[PDB]
Amino acid sequence: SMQEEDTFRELRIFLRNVTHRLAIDKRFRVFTKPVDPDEVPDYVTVIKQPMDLSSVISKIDLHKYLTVKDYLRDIDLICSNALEYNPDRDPGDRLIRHRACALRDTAYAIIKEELDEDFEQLCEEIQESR
Ligand SMILES: CC(=O)c1nc(NC(=O)[C@@H](C)N)sc1-c1cccc(N)c1
Repeated sequence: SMQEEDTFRELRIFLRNVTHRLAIDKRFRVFTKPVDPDEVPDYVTVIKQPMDLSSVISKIDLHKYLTVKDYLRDIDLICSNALEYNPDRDPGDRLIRHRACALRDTAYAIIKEELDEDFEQLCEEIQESR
């Protein structure tokens, strides 16, 4: 219905705003664009499902997220990919892992503070009805 399309449009506006706030944070610059195989050849051999904040924005605009949980699964994938690709004790690895955990914690904290729980529940119930 039109009432349901209005709900999903509000969800997309909310998700674009969260993603923008993550993408302008200097700590998260390494997560803003797809990893370039020219700059990192070994990446596609370790990471089977790449994800980044620019790809998240594209998926919002393709109506791929109908619930906040679907969105957080891709935020969680950005983080888990970084942890898997950077497992070593070296300072370069530890720095990326710290930033990845901060990206995940920041996204969850914004949603916990700013998303109405009844709004997320409505999105879930519309989705389960389709
Ligand atoms: C996001 C990620 O997993 C990632 N990990 C790196 N690890 C390392 O450089 C070594 C030291 N552990 S670099 C890097 C990355 C990816 C895209 C762009 C830029 N600037 C960095």
